[PDB]
Amino acid sequence: MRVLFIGDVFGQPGRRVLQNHLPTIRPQFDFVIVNMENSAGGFGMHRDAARGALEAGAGCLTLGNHAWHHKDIYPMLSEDTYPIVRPLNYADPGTPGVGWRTFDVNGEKLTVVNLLGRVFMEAVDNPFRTMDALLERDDLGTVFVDFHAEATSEKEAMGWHLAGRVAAVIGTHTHVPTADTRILKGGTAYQTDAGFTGPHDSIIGSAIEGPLQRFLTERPHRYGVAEGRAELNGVALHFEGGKATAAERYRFIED
Amino acid sequence: MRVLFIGDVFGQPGRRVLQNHLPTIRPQFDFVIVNMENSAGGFGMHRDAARGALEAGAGCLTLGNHAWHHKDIYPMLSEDTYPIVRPLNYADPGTPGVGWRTFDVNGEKLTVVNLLGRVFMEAVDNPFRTMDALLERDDLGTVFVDFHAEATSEKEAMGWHLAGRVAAVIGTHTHVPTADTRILKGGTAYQTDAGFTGPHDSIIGSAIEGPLQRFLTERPHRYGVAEGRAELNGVALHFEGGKATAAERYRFIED
Repeated sequence: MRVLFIGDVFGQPGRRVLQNHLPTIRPQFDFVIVNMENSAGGFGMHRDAARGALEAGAGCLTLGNHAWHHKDIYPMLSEDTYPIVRPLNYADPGTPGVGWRTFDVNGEKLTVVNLLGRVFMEAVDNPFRTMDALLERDDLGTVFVDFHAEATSEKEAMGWHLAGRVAAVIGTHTHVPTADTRILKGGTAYQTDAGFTGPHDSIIGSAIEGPLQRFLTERPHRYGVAEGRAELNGVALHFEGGKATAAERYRFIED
Repeated sequence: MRVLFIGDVFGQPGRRVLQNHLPTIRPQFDFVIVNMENSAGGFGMHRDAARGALEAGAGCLTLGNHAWHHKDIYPMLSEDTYPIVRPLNYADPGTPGVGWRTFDVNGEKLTVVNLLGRVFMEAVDNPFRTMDALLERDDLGTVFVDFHAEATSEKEAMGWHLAGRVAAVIGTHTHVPTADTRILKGGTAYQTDAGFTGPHDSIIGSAIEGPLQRFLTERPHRYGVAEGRAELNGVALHFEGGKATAAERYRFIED
């Protein structure tokens, strides 16, 4: 019924706000989905990351681009206990973990699936056709899709391609929340990017000095996660009978 | 002191909302900057498009990526009468038009500059250093930068790179407005993407079927400008002493 989707947790600052704030608004929701693809120092997710998240009220953990950058993801996916969803369109049959999980919110079924875009990114399986295939299952219920992609064109198409057959399509990866939050004809909440959960004053999550120096000198520079004030971006959703009846952004910036 | 920036005008739907709606809000501003890179059927700017926009109340026409897709842009730039500003970082010394224009607003000078990003785009001159060079002049007054780019990393960086020495840095080209509207320390308004002015129900401005079929079949499809309701996005700003003291998004969706 009432679910909150939280964007890309980026390193400690991201983990910090997430673990301090989420619990302050967790009661107002029935389920909470969190994208943790940058949890571990900006790349991948580590064991502490996942623990901290779940302890905070996170019901589902989605990944994406950097799903495999930290060595902890394999044992976690292997010992299948944490509610983790990684990109579904990874075609290799032997890919660890699963591309979708269905949960029991309140006697109702909620399926959270994770998808990867391809434009301006590495090539994986066709996300559009992958979805047509997952949608031919029966046990799904209210379906939530986290489309991790760069290109706005590719994100908007997934929204129209899925409108009417999914409850929501929220994009992630670019780190800046978009103001196009809407409900597409058919009852499908849509927003090109939820925005991320990390350092408020930064360059896509990195310390400002590094990237600025790369852009200027065109030579490599070492860079780490930005320090200081952190922000948390997400989307508050309201579903009924497998569709979205209300969708609005949620944003908190720590003092 | 009061200026409005309107995002990428896209085709007839875009020109329709621009021309019908601008004149009713125009009174609230001293100057209005409009990006017309997609005026001509989604690609470039033709003479009518430019005439309509100016008649509507626009004082400056910025372009970008597709600044040259319509032949009309060469004679228009050659006769140097319409207030047009094309990307500054085109290194060829013979490239038509200019990379900036300073206008007399209310006893003060307002300089509008158009810049092109390079990530996930065609290589042109370095925008960061191209700005360092422009910024060495002393007759610019209040400077406004329209950074036409794809990558959120390159946009956030240009914002940190110009904070404190430009009144505003508003990005364009991605068509979806961002919700990060902020005034960076040093008095610099910033927004990763103004959003565009064109068809509300589409894929980046194109009709939904064409691009969708491309995405699904991976085979080329003929696609054109979408029809139906048009949306108009912009940023209303308040400049004072070369600095931004107020910035808020402007959005309108026709019924």
